[PDB]
Amino acid sequence: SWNDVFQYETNKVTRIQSVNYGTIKWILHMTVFSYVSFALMSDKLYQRKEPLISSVHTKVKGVAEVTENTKLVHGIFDTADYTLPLQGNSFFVMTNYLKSEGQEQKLCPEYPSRGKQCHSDQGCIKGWMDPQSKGIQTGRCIPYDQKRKTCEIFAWCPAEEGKEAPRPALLRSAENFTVLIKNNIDFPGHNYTTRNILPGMNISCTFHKTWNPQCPIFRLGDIFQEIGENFTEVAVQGGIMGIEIYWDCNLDSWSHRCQPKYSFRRLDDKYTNESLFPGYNFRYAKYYKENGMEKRTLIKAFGVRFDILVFGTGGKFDIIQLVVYIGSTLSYFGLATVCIDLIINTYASTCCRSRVYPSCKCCEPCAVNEYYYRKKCEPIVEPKPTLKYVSFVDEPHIWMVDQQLLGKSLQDVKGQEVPRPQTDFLELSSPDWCQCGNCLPSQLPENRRALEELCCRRKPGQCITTSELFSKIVLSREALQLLLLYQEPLLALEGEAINSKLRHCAYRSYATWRFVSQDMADFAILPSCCRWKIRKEFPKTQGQYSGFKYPY
Amino acid sequence: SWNDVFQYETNKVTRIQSVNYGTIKWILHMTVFSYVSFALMSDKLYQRKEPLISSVHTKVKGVAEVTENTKLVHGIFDTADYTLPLQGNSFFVMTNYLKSEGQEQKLCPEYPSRGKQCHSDQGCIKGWMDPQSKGIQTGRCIPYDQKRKTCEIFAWCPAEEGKEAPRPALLRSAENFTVLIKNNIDFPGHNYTTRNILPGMNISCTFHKTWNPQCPIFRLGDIFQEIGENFTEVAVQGGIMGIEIYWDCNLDSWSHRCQPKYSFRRLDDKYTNESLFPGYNFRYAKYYKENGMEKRTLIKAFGVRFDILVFGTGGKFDIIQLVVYIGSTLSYFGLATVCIDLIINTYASTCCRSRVYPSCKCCEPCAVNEYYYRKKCEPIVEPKPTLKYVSFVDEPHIWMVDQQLLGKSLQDVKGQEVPRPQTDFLELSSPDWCQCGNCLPSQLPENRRALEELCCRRKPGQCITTSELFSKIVLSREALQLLLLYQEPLLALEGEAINSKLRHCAYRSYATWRFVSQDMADFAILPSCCRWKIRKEFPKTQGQYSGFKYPY
Amino acid sequence: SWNDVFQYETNKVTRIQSVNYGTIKWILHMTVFSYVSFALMSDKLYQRKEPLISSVHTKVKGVAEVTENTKLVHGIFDTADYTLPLQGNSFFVMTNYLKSEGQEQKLCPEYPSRGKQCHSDQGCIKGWMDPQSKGIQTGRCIPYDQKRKTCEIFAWCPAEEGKEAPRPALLRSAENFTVLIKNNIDFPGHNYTTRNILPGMNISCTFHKTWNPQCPIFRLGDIFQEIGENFTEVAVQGGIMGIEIYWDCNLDSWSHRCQPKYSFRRLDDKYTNESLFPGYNFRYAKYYKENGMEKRTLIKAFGVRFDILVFGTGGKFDIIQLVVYIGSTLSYFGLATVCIDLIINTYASTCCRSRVYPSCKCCEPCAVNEYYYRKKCEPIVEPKPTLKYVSFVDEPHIWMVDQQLLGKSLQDVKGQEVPRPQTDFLELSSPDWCQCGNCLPSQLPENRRALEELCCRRKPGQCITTSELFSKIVLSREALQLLLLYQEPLLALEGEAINSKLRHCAYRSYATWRFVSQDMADFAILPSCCRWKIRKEFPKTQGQYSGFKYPY
Ligand SMILES: O=C(NC[C@]12C[C@H]3C[C@H](C[C@H](C3)C1)C2)c1cc(CCCNCCCO)ccc1Cl
Ligand SMILES: O=C(NC[C@]12C[C@H]3C[C@H](C[C@H](C3)C1)C2)c1cc(CCCNCCCO)ccc1Cl
Ligand SMILES: O=C(NC[C@]12C[C@H]3C[C@H](C[C@H](C3)C1)C2)c1cc(CCCNCCCO)ccc1Cl
Ligand SMILES: Nc1nc2c(ncn2[C@@H]2O[C@H](COP(=O)(O)OP(=O)(O)O)[C@@H](O)[C@H]2O)c(=O)[nH]1
Ligand SMILES: Nc1nc2c(ncn2[C@@H]2O[C@H](COP(=O)(O)OP(=O)(O)O)[C@@H](O)[C@H]2O)c(=O)[nH]1
Ligand SMILES: Nc1nc2c(ncn2[C@@H]2O[C@H](COP(=O)(O)OP(=O)(O)O)[C@@H](O)[C@H]2O)c(=O)[nH]1
Ligand SMILES: *[C@@H]1O[C@H](CO)[C@@H](O)[C@H](O)[C@H]1NC(C)=O
Ligand SMILES: *[C@@H]1O[C@H](CO)[C@@H](O)[C@H](O)[C@H]1NC(C)=O
Ligand SMILES: *[C@@H]1O[C@H](CO)[C@@H](O)[C@H](O)[C@H]1NC(C)=O
Ligand SMILES: *[C@@H]1O[C@H](CO)[C@@H](O)[C@H](O)[C@H]1NC(C)=O
Ligand SMILES: *[C@@H]1O[C@H](CO)[C@@H](O)[C@H](O)[C@H]1NC(C)=O
Ligand SMILES: *[C@@H]1O[C@H](CO)[C@@H](O)[C@H](O)[C@H]1NC(C)=O
Ligand code: NA
Ligand SMILES: [Zn+2]
Ligand SMILES: [Zn+2]
Ligand SMILES: [Zn+2]
Ligand SMILES: [Zn+2]
Ligand SMILES: [Zn+2]
Ligand SMILES: [Zn+2]
Repeated sequence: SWNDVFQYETNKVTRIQSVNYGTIKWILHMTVFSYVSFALMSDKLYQRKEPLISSVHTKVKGVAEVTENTKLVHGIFDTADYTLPLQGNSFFVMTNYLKSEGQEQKLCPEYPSRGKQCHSDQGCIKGWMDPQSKGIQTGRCIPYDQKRKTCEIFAWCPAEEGKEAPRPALLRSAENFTVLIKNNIDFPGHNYTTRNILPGMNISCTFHKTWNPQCPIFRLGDIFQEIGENFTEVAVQGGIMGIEIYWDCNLDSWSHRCQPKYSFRRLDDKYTNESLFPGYNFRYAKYYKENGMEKRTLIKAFGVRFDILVFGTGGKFDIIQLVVYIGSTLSYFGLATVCIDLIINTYASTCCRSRVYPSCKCCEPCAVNEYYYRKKCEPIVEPKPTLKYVSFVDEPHIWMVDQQLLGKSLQDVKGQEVPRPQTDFLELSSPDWCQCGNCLPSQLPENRRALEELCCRRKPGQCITTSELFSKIVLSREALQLLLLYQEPLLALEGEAINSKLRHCAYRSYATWRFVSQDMADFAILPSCCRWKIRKEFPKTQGQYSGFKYPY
Repeated sequence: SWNDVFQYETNKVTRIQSVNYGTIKWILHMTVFSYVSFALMSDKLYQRKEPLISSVHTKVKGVAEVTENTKLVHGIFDTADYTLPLQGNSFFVMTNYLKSEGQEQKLCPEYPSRGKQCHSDQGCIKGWMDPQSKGIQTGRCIPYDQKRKTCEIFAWCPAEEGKEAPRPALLRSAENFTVLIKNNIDFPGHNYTTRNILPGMNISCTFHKTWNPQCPIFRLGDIFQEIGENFTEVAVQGGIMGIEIYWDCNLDSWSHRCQPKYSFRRLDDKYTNESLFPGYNFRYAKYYKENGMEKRTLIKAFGVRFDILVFGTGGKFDIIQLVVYIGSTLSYFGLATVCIDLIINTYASTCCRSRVYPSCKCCEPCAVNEYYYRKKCEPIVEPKPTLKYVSFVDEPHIWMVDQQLLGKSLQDVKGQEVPRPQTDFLELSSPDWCQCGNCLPSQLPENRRALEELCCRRKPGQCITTSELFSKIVLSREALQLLLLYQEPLLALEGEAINSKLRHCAYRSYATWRFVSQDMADFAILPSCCRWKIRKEFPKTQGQYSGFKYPY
Repeated sequence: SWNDVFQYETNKVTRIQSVNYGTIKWILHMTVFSYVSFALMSDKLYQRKEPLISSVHTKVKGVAEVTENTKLVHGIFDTADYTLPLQGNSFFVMTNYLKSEGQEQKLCPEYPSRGKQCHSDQGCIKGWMDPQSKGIQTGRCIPYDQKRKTCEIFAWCPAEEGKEAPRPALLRSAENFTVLIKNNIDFPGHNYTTRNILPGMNISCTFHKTWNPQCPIFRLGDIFQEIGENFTEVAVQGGIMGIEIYWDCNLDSWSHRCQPKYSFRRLDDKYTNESLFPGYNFRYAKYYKENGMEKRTLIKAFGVRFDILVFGTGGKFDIIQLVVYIGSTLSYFGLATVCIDLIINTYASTCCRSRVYPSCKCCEPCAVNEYYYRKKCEPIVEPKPTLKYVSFVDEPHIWMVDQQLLGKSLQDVKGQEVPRPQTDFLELSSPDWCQCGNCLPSQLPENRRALEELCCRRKPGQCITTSELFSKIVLSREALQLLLLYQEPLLALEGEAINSKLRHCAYRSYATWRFVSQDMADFAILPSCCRWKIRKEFPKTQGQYSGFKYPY
């Protein structure tokens, strides 16, 4: 069994000598290679990509000059007056505010905010919580002022919820503020970290798309401007602005590039419905005691929340990724073989020589694919008991009958016409169904008698036995003896077994002569006339003829 | 060399005419195709998937009515009384609180919190920082009240750290609060952004799993209820609740679907040990001066922190992804070939005809694979100097001896039995080791003499030379001359070279006759008797016979 | 057409009996298999990996003892004195502070902070906003003290911006604080969640790289120490420290492992330039009224912001991933075939036997690849009208002339030398260009006359017709009749058609004899002498000879 281990199977091939097929093969190979290489390089499919982990540190710079009040009061706003302590992925800049000082929890009328006017106590409902006015109604309409009445609520009073944001915005000068963004990113899998500020950077720069795309200092008004947003208008009600930091990082030494790209995107919907809280604000309370009572000052702060959005991937060469990609693409190099073999198979068909070619003489030189197909494919049939081959001296072709004989003579049964082989010129150099007058009834049992009910021809005429070739090949005892001696050099030409050997050799000689291929000759069926002439020449002294036996 | 460029290699094939193998091939092809198509569609392997970047904007609505104190004091809590300014990925709702007003940094007893009772100054340690009481011990036990003593600490006093959260929770009515979540998501690579609130949405809706799965307004109690959590109990100590927003987005126009799925998950461990800070709270200080001293009010706020967890991917058709997947799956279409070829190889074995088939007559019709194997595979051997073939007229097979002759006669040396070919019926139509009496001693040097020590047979009997076929094929000068003239039409039948040519042709004729295949005949070894009869017929006038020469 | 459906194509193969090629094949197969298995297991390419979603909950423990002031004042700092309410992905610990109490918006000199000294009103600019001093200049230099002058600004006064952070840091004892980190992670696609604190964990542990790698309680000084950072120095100006939590989670039951790895990384640049805001601090304002004026206390808080960075992936077995990987790797098992076939093709070349082999006798036994190549590849040519084969009795080879005859005799036209086949030994057993004296002028039209202008030889000598083999094969009427009867058993040997059949058979017999292969014989060109001898033997009674016709 060891020898069976040390075996190598190699495919048999036909190397074709063709300009067209060679050119097609090479063009297709180069097309596949070019595309797979382009996909490998463009999409970096030799790299393992890793998402980043980010830390953000923001610092807002700027002082706003304002004129509040009546009287003209001049003041300033510094960072502690308009920012929250948070300095990470989001920072808030106050641009507008409403202040309610000295609030007490008691009864008061609700602010008449765009539809809260009340005409009678019927409209007001006692005990009903209003999340807008932020109080509990008493069910009594009372006069907010000398012109309009509003429902009475138990709330922090005076109640100013629903009052409109000041216009113009009090801290609209925040458009001139600047924010410095410090961004640390890391790729833990690749063990790589970098930051967005490197040594040698200009400290007096301000970000610009073209002139200063790497300056991490942003004027807020410029942020709004770059994407066609108006800071002055957004300042009244506030909003949410996205600062996007994209890191497309190549960590291969020969192609190292890890730099941030800055972009801006408004994140709050401009057309948010009035009942859905348009803009951005929060309510901040400062609590104190005065006049022996628990009081509160309410700040409604409007402004812009800036969300720092940091995203990206880090690419480094990985062997496994490259191997997987190459393997995924290897099968595409069979395209040339598939296409050319399809061409060979299609143009070998007969439908072309008879139908396509007369209509179009351009694709007639492609008749050479018949030769290629003959050289490439060997058609064979499954050897089954019903397989039979018959040849008629009248016809030039062979008939295949792969069906049972249900008592019908094989002469009448129809089959599939198949062609005769090339013959290897180098080697060479009164039953009713009968139409020859020499056939005899079959001596087999009636169950399998139809197999032998066969004549040399389908139409009346001379029997094939009359030809001298028949006697030379089939009936010549010298020729059969020579063949047997070639197979068995020391065979004994005596006994009743020699007659059986000669009869079998004569059968095989007729079958090879009239069918050429051993594949057909093995399942060929001899005509009755030839069969009985052979048997007469080499008769069985005692016993019954078995006839055709299934080889498998 | 140009012609060598324009070549195409096509595989030689045998097309089998079988119902079973065709059916198996097509079934396997369809199975592979169906599975690869299902994998392509189910997992969207034609798409490039991109993670989203999210912005969240939350707004809590609700007013709580409370009854604090003794006396019955009625009050309300609005958003500024129970929320932090932050309104992004997390928002906090206060549900309970402990307040410590007018704290002074001085000495005081520590709160007796579940095991802090002290019986003597021995238990207390001076200068030891207690992170629980949040003070520095003095080492002196002092009376906290008229029943129990506790260690004295320098701390913000009065010290209430360790005091239990109020039960029931003061702002347990926050279960009736609602939060509106506005969620902006973007897929920068696909240049796609959308939000979770679209025009035409109902503003008076509240979220429900079935009735209103797309309403972004959530009642907090409902959040807890949907996942079997009790808001009233969690309100006492607080906790962390996750609101999950899943975006499974298909960005192909023909299959566009980008909508959020909302789910809830408690994020704080219910069974957190008492020493590990169970629930959620933080300590918030308000600082002031009174009575000429620096005082502080401490708020211990208990409540629920809601974490908004937004995740998902965006899929869009990508050509490279599709090409890579198809290539990764192409090789699976060789399964039919692998399986059917394995069947052919296995059932061609002899082990079946002798062992399996008698035991089971069901798998006997599969003997047709011997014919398929003969038509498919041509076995050949490596041509090496030791390769030799010998045939004995007694035996019906051929012997291969691929081993050196270490002085042992080739007759005695054993080899591997190999079969004789079909013979192409179409073309056809007193040394001790000697057992024939006609062999002679070898004239070669003793080093390589054993090669020629070969007889026509392994047992005593008539020599093969006695057959008339031997004289007709090997010794017939006319036949050899005819073969030579076929090879050389104008050959000259004179000189001593013609005898050498005739001798070589006779050797080749014997070798082809007794071995058929040129592969075996090329390495066949002639018996001594036949060799010397040939040499006698065509003897060398002057010189020494070289004998068998290695062709390669 | 149904039978055409039930077909199976199997490749014809040559199984080689070689130790070297079998060993090479198996070694290469095992190498490919080992590598693909290693890649599958190491990189878990049978798993679908999913990123985690995280929630973080932090709690800082610790009380700092301090000595502030002059007078010696003793105090403590508890969590509310040094932390913000936020307890999620980032927490802040105050380590140093500057306090500015009782600020009023008025005019004051700016703090002389490292280059703000002013020598005259020329340096100062009126109306110019200074983001550093956080005030608006008046353009007048005024004395900050009795030694140095500074620009006058309208700002919150007294103005202390630019004052250096205290050294040593007031809350440098925060190095002894501890933080407990609770981390909840989930893999929504795999429906898996876990936390970093499991039942049975030691509550009195502190994190250590080796002794306690799973304790989620971290001493801040230890965090700084593990990565060679000095907390005491960073405390003066502050900084940003990263706590990294890596989750490499295997969610397969047989290989379940989902545990966090803790690592630390400083996130703020140590060498940040003085103008870029080195360290970490924020300005926090407390507003009040006193003496009938609006006053503010400004806290500049320095400290360490700790960023909790949670990242990782969850792996679970997925069938589609495994199928895609196996398919991507299947083609690599053709490596053995590619390599061995390349060896066969290369060593079959002639360049070796003549050039490489004499130089190196080591690679001479590899001459056996000529036999393998002959057994593997059948070279054929494209059948085109210009294809012609000629043989000269003088030469031992065949000539191929695949070119047009532009009036030049085929004898003179040069072609490509091609070898003669093996001949199937088993089957066997006065024109100027003329050099034989028997050729005659061609009777074809002058357009195509050059094709027939061919002689049996390229040099003067005896004509091939003189050989007896020529008469036996080509001119023997009996032999041609026998061949025809073999093809047509009942052919009629009468009429003028029999002469045409005999002439064609004689042409084919000469072509097969002198070219062996039917491929060459089909496009072979007969010499004029042989052609006209054949025509004389079997002449056309009436008509003109057509000569060679293109078969395709
Ligand atoms: O509290 C204030 N800012 C803090 C803060 C800002 C932003 C984040 C956060 C929450 C909330 C919103 C409140 C902190 C504030 C201060 C001033 C003082 C300067 C103008 N007055 C100067 C006298 C004129 O001479 C005016 C108005 C406000 Cl609303
Ligand atoms: O400070 C309070 N909330 C702010 C805040 C809430 C939450 C986030 C953040 C931090 C911290 C925790 C403190 C801000 C507060 C207010 C009240 C006032 C209403 C009840 N008293 C009304 C009189 C009755 O007539 C009562 C108790 C508290 Cl704890
Ligand atoms: O306000 C303070 N901390 C709160 C806070 C801390 C950090 C986060 C955030 C923002 C900002 C920065 C302010 C909250 C504070 C408190 C003390 C009191 C204890 C020492 N004095 C005790 C008397 C001695 O007997 C001293 C100094 C300060 Cl700056
Ligand atoms: N191919 C073929 N073989 C035949 C035919 N008739 C008989 N044989 C073969 O001849 C053998 C039977 O010999 P037969 O002359 O019929 O009688 P028997 O040999 O005395 O039993 C079987 O092995 C058959 O394979 C025929 O028509 N065609
Ligand atoms: N296959 C085979 N070839 C043989 C044998 N003996 C001789 N030859 C061939 O015959 C040639 C040697 O001729 P030989 O009659 O021995 O003597 P020589 O030709 O006068 O030197 C060699 O080229 C061999 O290939 C044999 O036993 N088997
Ligand atoms: N291969 C080959 N075939 C030839 C040659 N000359 C004639 N033929 C064949 O012979 C046939 C023409 O017959 P020919 O004797 O020339 O005259 P015809 O048959 O009376 O028209 C054609 O079908 C050719 O294929 C030749 O030189 N080489
Ligand atoms: C921003 O600064 C420029 C500087 O000249 C000034 O003209 C402009 O008014 C400023 N914007 C606001 C809103 O004050
Ligand atoms: C921006 O909005 C303001 C309203 O506050 C308006 O006066 C101004 O004209 C707007 N700017 C542009 C460029 O539309
Ligand atoms: C929530 O509102 C319902 C409305 O009827 C009320 O019955 C219930 O008591 C409220 N829950 C709390 C905790 O107050
Ligand atoms: C929820 O917890 C509270 C305790 O505050 C309890 O009274 C109530 O029965 C609980 N609800 C359920 C449904 O268990
Ligand atoms: C930290 O605690 C140790 C405990 O002995 C003490 O020696 C050390 O001084 C403390 N560090 C600071 C900065 O106070
Ligand atoms: C850390 O920095 C402080 C400065 O505050 C210094 O005194 C101390 O020596 C430093 N420690 C080390 C180990 O360098
Ligand atoms: Na493949
Ligand atoms: Zn008949
Ligand atoms: Zn007949
Ligand atoms: Zn002998
Ligand atoms: Zn013998
Ligand atoms: Zn001539
Ligand atoms: Zn001639």
